[PDB]
Amino acid sequence: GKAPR
Amino acid sequence: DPELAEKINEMLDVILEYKNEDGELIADVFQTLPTRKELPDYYQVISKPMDFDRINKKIETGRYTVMEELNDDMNLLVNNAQTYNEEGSEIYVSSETIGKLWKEQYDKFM
Repeated sequence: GKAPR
Repeated sequence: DPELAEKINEMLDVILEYKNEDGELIADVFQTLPTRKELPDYYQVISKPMDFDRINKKIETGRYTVMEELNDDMNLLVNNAQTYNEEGSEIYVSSETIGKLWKEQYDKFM
C-alpha cells in the first residue's frame, strides 16, 4: 500500500 | 539486557497492536519492506532502510544497549515512510500515527 512520490 | 528487551517489547506492542478508525493495524505495512528485487526504486531513494523485521532481529542479537538506539530506528522508520510516500496517503498518515505513538512511549519510559 505504497504511494510513491 | 533482558530488562531493556522487555521494556522495548512492551513499548513496541502498543504500536504493533494499534488499529485506526477503519479497523486496520496501522503497523502492518511497516513490518516487512518490499525486497530489493521486488522494488528497486525504494532503495534508490531510501539510503538506510528500516522495518519492524529489522528491529526484531536487533532485539534478538543485543544490538540495542540503550533506548536511544531504538528511538533512532523508529525515527528512521517514520522518516523513511514520509520521504518515500506522498503526504496525505494512507501509508504516510499511518507513519504519522506511529511517530506520535512512539514519542508517547519513549517520553513515558523516562
